[PDB]
Amino acid sequence: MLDAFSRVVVNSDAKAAYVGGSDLQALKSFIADGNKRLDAVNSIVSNASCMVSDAVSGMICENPGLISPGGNCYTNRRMAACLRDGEIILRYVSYALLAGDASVLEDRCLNGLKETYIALGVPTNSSIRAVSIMKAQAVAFITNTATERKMSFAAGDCTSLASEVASYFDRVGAAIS
Amino acid sequence: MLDAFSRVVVNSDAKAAYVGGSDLQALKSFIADGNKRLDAVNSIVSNASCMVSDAVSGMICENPGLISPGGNCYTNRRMAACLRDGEIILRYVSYALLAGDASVLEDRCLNGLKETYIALGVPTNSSIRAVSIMKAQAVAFITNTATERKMSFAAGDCTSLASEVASYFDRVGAAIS
Amino acid sequence: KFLGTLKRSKDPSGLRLGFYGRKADDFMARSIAMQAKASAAGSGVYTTQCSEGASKGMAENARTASLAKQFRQAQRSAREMSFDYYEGRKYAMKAVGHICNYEEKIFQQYNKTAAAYVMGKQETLLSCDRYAQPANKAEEYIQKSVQMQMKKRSIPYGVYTTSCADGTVKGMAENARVAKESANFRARQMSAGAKAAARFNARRVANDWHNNGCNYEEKLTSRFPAAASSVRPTTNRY
Amino acid sequence: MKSVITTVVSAADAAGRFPSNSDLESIQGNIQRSAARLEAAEKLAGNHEAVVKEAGDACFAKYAYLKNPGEAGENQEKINKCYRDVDHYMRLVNYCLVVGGTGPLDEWGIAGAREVYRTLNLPTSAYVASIAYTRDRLCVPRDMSAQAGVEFSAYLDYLINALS
Amino acid sequence: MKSVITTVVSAADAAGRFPSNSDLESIQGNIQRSAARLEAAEKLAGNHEAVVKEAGDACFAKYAYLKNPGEAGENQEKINKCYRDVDHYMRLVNYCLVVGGTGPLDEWGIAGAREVYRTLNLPTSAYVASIAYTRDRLCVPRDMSAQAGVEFSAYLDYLINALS
Amino acid sequence: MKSVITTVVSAADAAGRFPSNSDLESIQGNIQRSAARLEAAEKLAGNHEAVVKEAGDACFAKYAYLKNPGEAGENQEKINKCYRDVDHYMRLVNYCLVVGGTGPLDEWGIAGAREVYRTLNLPTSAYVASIAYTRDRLCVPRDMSAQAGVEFSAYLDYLINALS
Amino acid sequence: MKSVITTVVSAADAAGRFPSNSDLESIQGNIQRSAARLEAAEKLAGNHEAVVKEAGDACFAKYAYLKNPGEAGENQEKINKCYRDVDHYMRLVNYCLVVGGTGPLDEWGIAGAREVYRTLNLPTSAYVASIAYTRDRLCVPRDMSAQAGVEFSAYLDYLINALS
Ligand SMILES: *[C@@H](C)[C@H]1/C(=C/C2=NC(=C\c3[nH]c(C[C@H]4NC(=O)C(/C=C/[C@H](Cc5c(/C=C6N=C(/C=C7\NC(=O)[C@H](C)[C@H]7CC)C(C)=C\6CCC(=O)O)[nH]c(C[C@H]6NC(=O)C(C=C)=C6C)c5C)C(=O)O)=C4C)c(C)c3CCC(=O)O)/C(CCC(=O)O)=C2C)NC(=O)[C@@H]1C
Ligand SMILES: *C(C)[C@H]1/C(=C/C2=NC(=C\c3[nH]c(C[C@H]4NC(=O)C(C=C)=C4C)c(C)c3CCC(=O)O)/C(CCC(=O)O)=C2C)NC(=O)[C@@H]1C
Ligand SMILES: *[C@@H](C)C1=C(C)C(=O)N[C@H]1Cc1[nH]c(/C=C2\N=C(C[C@H]3NC(=O)C(CC)=C3C)C(C)=C2CCC(=O)O)c(CCC(=O)O)c1C
Ligand SMILES: *[C@@H](C)[C@H]1/C(=C/C2=NC(=C\c3[nH]c(C[C@H]4NC(=O)C(C=C)=C4C)c(C)c3CCC(=O)O)/C(CCC(=O)O)=C2C)NC(=O)[C@@H]1C
Ligand SMILES: *[C@@H](C)[C@H]1/C(=C/C2=NC(=C\c3[nH]c(C[C@H]4NC(=O)C(C=C)=C4C)c(C)c3CCC(=O)O)/C(CCC(=O)O)=C2C)NC(=O)[C@@H]1C
Ligand SMILES: *[C@H](C)[C@H]1/C(=C/C2=NC(=C\c3[nH]c(C[C@H]4NC(=O)C(C=C)=C4C)c(C)c3CCC(=O)O)/C(CCC(=O)O)=C2C)NC(=O)[C@@H]1C
Ligand SMILES: *[C@H](C)[C@H]1/C(=C/C2=NC(=C\c3[nH]c(C[C@H]4NC(=O)C(C=C)=C4C)c(C)c3CCC(=O)O)/C(CCC(=O)O)=C2C)NC(=O)[C@@H]1C
Ligand SMILES: C=CC1=C(C)[C@@H](Cc2[nH]c(/C=C3N=C(/C=C4/NC(=O)[C@H](C)[C@H]4CC)C(C)=C\3CCC(=O)O)c(CCC(=O)O)c2C)NC1=O
Ligand SMILES: C=CC1=C(C)[C@@H](Cc2[nH]c(/C=C3N=C(/C=C4/NC(=O)[C@H](C)[C@H]4CC)C(C)=C\3CCC(=O)O)c(CCC(=O)O)c2C)NC1=O
Ligand SMILES: C=CC1=C(C)[C@@H](Cc2[nH]c(/C=C3N=C(/C=C4\NC(=O)[C@H](C)[C@H]4CC)C(C)=C\3CCC(=O)O)c(CCC(=O)O)c2C)NC1=O
Ligand SMILES: C=CC1=C(C)[C@@H](Cc2[nH]c(/C=C3N=C(/C=C4\NC(=O)[C@H](C)[C@H]4CC)C(C)=C\3CCC(=O)O)c(CCC(=O)O)c2C)NC1=O
Ligand SMILES: C=CC1=C(C)[C@@H](Cc2[nH]c(/C=C3N=C(/C=C4\NC(=O)[C@H](C)[C@H]4CC)C(C)=C\3CCC(=O)O)c(CCC(=O)O)c2C)NC1=O
Ligand SMILES: C=CC1=C(C)[C@@H](Cc2[nH]c(/C=C3N=C(/C=C4\NC(=O)[C@H](C)[C@H]4CC)C(C)=C\3CCC(=O)O)c(CCC(=O)O)c2C)NC1=O
Repeated sequence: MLDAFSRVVVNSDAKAAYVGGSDLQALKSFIADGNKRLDAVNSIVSNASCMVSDAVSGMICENPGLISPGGNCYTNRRMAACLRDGEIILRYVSYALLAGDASVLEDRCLNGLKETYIALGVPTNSSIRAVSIMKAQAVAFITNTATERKMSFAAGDCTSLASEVASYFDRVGAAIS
Repeated sequence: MLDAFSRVVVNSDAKAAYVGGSDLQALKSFIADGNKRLDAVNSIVSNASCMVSDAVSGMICENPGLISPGGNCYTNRRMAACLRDGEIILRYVSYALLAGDASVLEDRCLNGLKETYIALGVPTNSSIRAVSIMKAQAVAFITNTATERKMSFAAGDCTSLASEVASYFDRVGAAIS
Repeated sequence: KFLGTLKRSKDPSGLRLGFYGRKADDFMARSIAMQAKASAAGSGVYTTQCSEGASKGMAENARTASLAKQFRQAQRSAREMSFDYYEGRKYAMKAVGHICNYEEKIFQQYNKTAAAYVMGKQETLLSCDRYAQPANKAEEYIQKSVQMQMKKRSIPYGVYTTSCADGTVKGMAENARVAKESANFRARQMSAGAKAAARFNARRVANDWHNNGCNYEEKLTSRFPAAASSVRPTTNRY
Repeated sequence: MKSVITTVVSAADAAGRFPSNSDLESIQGNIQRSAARLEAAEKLAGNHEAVVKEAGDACFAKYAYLKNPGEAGENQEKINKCYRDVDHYMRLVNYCLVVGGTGPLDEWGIAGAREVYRTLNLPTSAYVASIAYTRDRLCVPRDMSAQAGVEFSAYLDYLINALS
Repeated sequence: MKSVITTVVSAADAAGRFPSNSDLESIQGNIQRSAARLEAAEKLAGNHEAVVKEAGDACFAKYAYLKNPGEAGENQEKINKCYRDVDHYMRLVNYCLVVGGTGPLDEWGIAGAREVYRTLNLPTSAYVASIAYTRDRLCVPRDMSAQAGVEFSAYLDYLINALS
Repeated sequence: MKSVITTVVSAADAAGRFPSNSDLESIQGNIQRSAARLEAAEKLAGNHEAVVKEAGDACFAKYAYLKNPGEAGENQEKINKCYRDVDHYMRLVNYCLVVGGTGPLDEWGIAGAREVYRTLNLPTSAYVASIAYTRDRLCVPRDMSAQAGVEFSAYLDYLINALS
Repeated sequence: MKSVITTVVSAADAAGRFPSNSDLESIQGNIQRSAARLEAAEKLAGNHEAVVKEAGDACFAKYAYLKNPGEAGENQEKINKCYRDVDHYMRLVNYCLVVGGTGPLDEWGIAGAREVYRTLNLPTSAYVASIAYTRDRLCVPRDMSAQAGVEFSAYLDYLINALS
């Protein structure tokens, strides 16, 4: 719904101000690293079938108290929702790396999540432990410090997008609590 | 639904064949004329609101028998429908210049359209006579042969694009008669 | 004057009536579907009418296309839940006909009951476009062009606005696809006594609820009643 | 908003699928055009009070009947509040000139503009002909580039095709 | 088809509107990318046959259990049927690199892959073993160009990511 | 819970009518059948690890590709991860024999089952590759008879049809 | 109908699934039922007009108000028309007795019972007394068994409660 182009607009809308020449020369900084933004999305979406399976098997070996009967990923049906819950959390944060704004997440999934998990009993500490693998997989994928596959491109800056995807993966915990 | 690019891949699987180099020169004809055609689709949509303000008013300054009491376009409950039955045409021809193939016209509006109109009592002799004007609107808008309208782009010819817009205004005429 | 419990711009949904009213809202919503499914399997036989799946992998994921739709219509913004709370008092009050005072105060207070009586009566009266069918090509293209302008509610500005997302996981769409073409084969005939319980009350859904005037389109339901129940002008934003 | 970002990531949202090479071919056009297509957006906001001064009078230069008794512009505050509505249709264009789309023009300008104008006895042709005057004000020297004016002439004509 | 010039000409259908000035920035970005991807599609159209057999050995060099009775790779007609579907799966991304996106694979390939490999008991882990061995034969010499192998190795692991 | 008890009273619950005389013969259908369907359970109430040990890596005997670096069963708690899923299976068919039907597998074992080994890249026929090693072991000597060997092949044949 | 077969094959039709063992358990008790229950199908064929003649005139004896003007029995054609409806009734309570379930009581007996006696001004209280001279007659002295007598009044004043 909203982007990094339409964040400068909706901020300048509140002052009733026109968009000038020096407020939006930081908008062509987004175009100066524009092919860095598009060389670093294909590392995440082409590994996103491994990454949901690396995460839902990742978090369970530290807390195997909820694969126990009476837990919260015990049943194969209960695990099937967890392969459907966490699949769309990395699908929504792949949009916000493209959009340049962390408000794709705020209104497609985060609204209504926090009063369903108090009704569907989901523990909050185990959920951010699953997302904390994925923020470490994403910083390992958009630069070339990965496990097995190296997405070899023409190299240069990679860390200004790496703190940005760290700034999109942290706020899953901001409304899981 | 379909375009110029996926038209040749259905002709591949007549025989389960491939697209190579000399099978791509039908699609090298479309990737070369790329700044002509995008300068011929904004020329239509910039003044289509006057193209419906000329055509059905050109339908009555050629034959004023539809504003007769007992006609088909008599009241504004019937006149505003006639300003809608022509208005959705100029959407659908404009995608056909974009997609490189008449497909979206055939899928959405001209299957059973003459079977639809004769149960509404629609006189079909005024129908082609309205959109035969529209065949000549587009060849005099992608060229600069208008009276006062001068959307002057860069130099070069667009008369083979004038050949193909009338190849998206003929299929409506074999579907409403 | 503040520093207590009152906010200056919080996020409600409107419509709240306390904490002790949502239990009375949702239990009387469930009593509507208790009375609405008393005519599908009301004899004692699950008919050709329910059919929650087609094959083995088409049954159990039709539940997850029903409570994700409960969640998709729960994260609506503060306008569009203020919107249908005032529209449940308009649309579902045009469902009873006889304006009786007992079910006047209930339906204009309990909006989940108001959004289930208009949805319950549209499956008792077989008057959706899951139960309707054409016979003419003139009946065909008028029916599917009202369904084309029913997508103007879902995408009103050139963006899809996520309330017809039809699937969250990476293959849920093609499981949602074949269930639609099976349901017009499941509701293909329904009886020999059907196509007149699916046709004559289709001219009793549109012409008395929505268009009180406009006798041309009242006379087109008499021509073609396939578009008379594929119209869906109950504002569900779909 | 109807940016080029939003119409390709909400279509994937309506199938529940990941971004693709379809969606990444969209963004390369927003790299290629934005070194020309948002370069008039400095110069619509360099001078606008010298430009809507040529758009505020040209309503009343060709519609002198509005400055009469019994009509809209009776006293001079209806000659002075009438200029901010034509200023607000120029802040919405350079908002649209940077986002890559007709997002704010459709959703803040033409959203609900059918009903406020006819209720207040305000004609839409007074709005349209004042800023269709600012479509015969285009050239390549001292305005923007030759392939940057057509990215600006299409947003004025988006208002004229939709207010009509 | 799920191409980008097929997407936005259906996004403008359902609201009843013209091609706007956002969707035809994407069509310029197709010409930005088709200057370096369909020049990587005649190369796999140059070899329909050399690059199916190396994938055809890569499902058998590690899975030597198929030649047991009652399994997939029974006799040589069942191993020449093994080749002809990865002949299809490189015919399928032949079409993806000349249309523009993930068009035919969502239609023809992956729709129904959940139940053609569960009812016929065809082992889907041997499907991704073949095409990943096609994926690492791209190089800076000896192949397509350095911005031409980005798009060949974008739909190749997408088909891996679908079945996974 | 699908049984001969809940489903015949949910048939009375759908109509909104009373408990009917059609129900009382179907509960007589498990007055009589609980001399063998309640007498096949206790053969594996005292046989839990003797079943799953020699049958469990009989899967691994017939499949010599589940042991590699980059594959599933590299180390032994992942072999115990393979083993405990077979421990859940005959645990759940103990509950099927004592309720009335295939209900406690229809919720707790087979619902949402087919995709979650596919995303975990496990061969779903390799679960079937040890239950058919266990289906032939019914016998009227050494166990309960062949009128009770139709209710241990009323729930171990539905499980191999669930992964089909 | 609504038989015990046509209940359990409808609930497996209600999801589109195979008939599992609980559906096969649901008619095994008919072997323990239709060796005894279907013995009650002869006693109303042996009294076609014998038991309707001595029961129906006693309804005219305790409700002797049908000889007034405005009533049914003002002449001789309503004498027979009361009797032959019970000849339809005792066939159809036998017709649920020969199919098991509640089908022919609901397919041809009660579905519309609210409307066919109020416009016709016929009392439903007389239908309670129509079976109350038949419900109090089920004696295993001088008749056959109570094994085919646990269901017979439990159909017959269940027909009263359907009309009540
Ligand atoms: C306007 C009224 C005109 C009119 C129209 C017609 N409608 C027709 C059919 C029809 N109507 C409806 C709509 C219904 N749905 C619905 O929710 C509802 C209203 C609701 C209540 C709430 C409710 C109660 C309430 C009471 N229970 C009481 C009983 C007792 N209290 C005691 O002290 C003891 C314990 C006992 C007394 C012995 C009681 C006094 C209540 C309050 C009533 C009052 O104050 O007036 N209880 C419960 C709990 C259980 N009841 C129940 O129904 C359920 C399950 C749902 C439970 C658990 C609830 C929930 C309610 O829901 O009942 C109405 C009216 C629908 C769906 C139909 C179609 C089906 C049908 O046939 O009914 C008709 C007939 C024609 C037709 O088309 O069928 C007409 C003509 N009727 C008029 O006459 C008016 C002019
Ligand atoms: C009759 C003269 C009325 C009246 C009618 C209007 N309806 C408008 C839009 C509209 N109407 C319907 C229902 C109607 N259309 C159909 O095709 C059929 C069945 C064949 C019926 C019953 C719908 C679903 C819509 C929305 C369609 C859309 O907006 O795209 C309308 C506005 C025109 C328009 O927007 O298309 C009018 C004027 N209004 C009246 O004042 C009288 C009483
Ligand atoms: C027809 C719609 C019905 C009436 C009337 C009724 O009372 N019950 C319906 C018939 C019926 N269908 C099934 C099987 C399933 N029902 C499913 C949907 C449920 N699952 C849900 O999560 C929700 C939302 C609360 C509902 C309604 C599904 C899914 C199935 C398939 C089985 C499964 O995997 O869950 C049944 C159950 C009994 C049986 O033997 O099938 C009934 C009575
Ligand atoms: C899928 C195989 C990807 C891939 C993913 C990466 N995982 C990374 C870290 C990481 N992974 C796990 C899960 C794994 N470790 C375990 O101990 C268990 C079981 C208990 C499992 C399933 C965990 C717990 C972690 C630690 C989180 C962290 O990083 O702090 C990772 C980053 C570091 C690394 O490379 O190992 C990546 C990239 N790697 C691949 O190459 C494929 C494509
Ligand atoms: C015939 C129909 C016309 C005509 C067309 C020509 N247009 C030419 C170039 C051109 N068009 C555009 C705008 C278009 N491209 C986009 O990316 C977008 C959207 C963002 C649009 C609307 C641009 C930017 C260009 C410049 C490309 C360039 O030349 O560098 C053109 C020159 C190309 C050629 O000769 O093949 C022609 C002929 N010209 C005419 O005289 C009539 C009126
Ligand atoms: C060995 C013969 C198998 C095999 C087994 C693996 N299963 C793995 C994960 C897994 N399995 C199940 C099903 C089972 N567990 C339950 O709790 C229940 C119901 C109560 C059932 C039926 C589930 C739910 C899971 C997910 C939990 C998890 O991931 O631990 C698995 C991967 C584990 C990991 O990587 O951490 C393996 C290796 N795999 C094989 O190759 C054969 C067929
Ligand atoms: C006698 C003890 C009753 C009574 C019987 C009468 N019924 C009359 C008409 C009538 N009744 C039915 C329904 C009934 N007949 C059936 O054959 C079956 C089941 C298969 C049922 C439930 C119908 C459909 C009709 C009209 C058709 C016809 O009988 O030709 C009737 C004559 C009324 C009249 O026509 O004036 C009588 C006397 N009425 C009584 O007062 C007691 C309760
Ligand atoms: C789209 C069309 C398309 C093709 C025609 C083939 C290209 C290709 N790959 C190999 C095959 C090979 N080529 C190499 C040599 C290479 N040189 C190196 O220094 C690197 C390690 C590697 C690629 C840069 C090796 C080591 C193999 C065999 C191993 C393997 O295929 O994984 C061969 C046969 C021998 C050769 O010519 O190298 C061919 C023709 N792959 C394709 O995708
Ligand atoms: C439901 C309860 C149930 C059990 C507790 C086990 C009983 C059982 N059967 C076998 C295993 C065996 N028992 C036999 C001998 C047999 N002689 C015959 O006439 C038959 C063909 C067959 C017994 C049915 C053979 C040949 C095997 C090995 C192969 C097989 O499973 O049939 C084994 C392992 C080795 C052994 O002790 O024999 C066990 C524990 N199986 C069950 O199904
Ligand atoms: C006799 C009572 C009776 C019913 C009403 C239905 C109830 C019902 N509807 C749907 C499924 C559906 N039901 C509708 C119908 C509607 N959605 C709306 O918003 C409209 C108000 C309304 C009529 C147009 C639609 C559009 C679907 C598709 C998915 C969905 O939106 O729920 C399903 C899932 C499986 C199926 O398709 O059958 C069920 C059980 N079944 C019954 O036995
Ligand atoms: C559903 C989407 C849709 C289409 C596919 C097209 C096609 C189409 N046109 C009309 C319907 C019509 N179209 C016209 C227009 C004309 N009749 C004439 O005599 C002239 C030749 C021409 C004037 C330009 C008229 C007058 C009606 C019928 C309106 C009425 O009679 O009240 C209808 C039926 C009702 C309606 O929806 O308007 C349809 C489906 N228009 C649409 O709205
Ligand atoms: C997003 C964009 C945006 C706008 C366009 C305006 C839209 C707008 N204009 C007016 C209100 C008005 N707008 C005009 C404007 C004009 N009359 C003319 O003849 C000229 C063509 C033109 C300016 C030169 C006038 C005269 C009024 C006052 C109407 C009245 O009071 O009767 C009002 C109501 C407020 C009021 O009446 O005081 C609103 C919401 N606001 C916005 O936020
Ligand atoms: C144009 C669309 C199209 C496809 C997408 C594929 C998909 C596909 N494959 C097969 C059928 C098959 N596909 C394979 C292929 C393989 N098995 C393996 O282990 C290898 C990984 C791989 C080849 C390298 C085999 C062996 C069969 C035959 C299986 C059987 O007959 O049981 C069939 C059934 C018809 C048939 O071929 O008999 C279909 C539709 N084929 C198509 O025609």
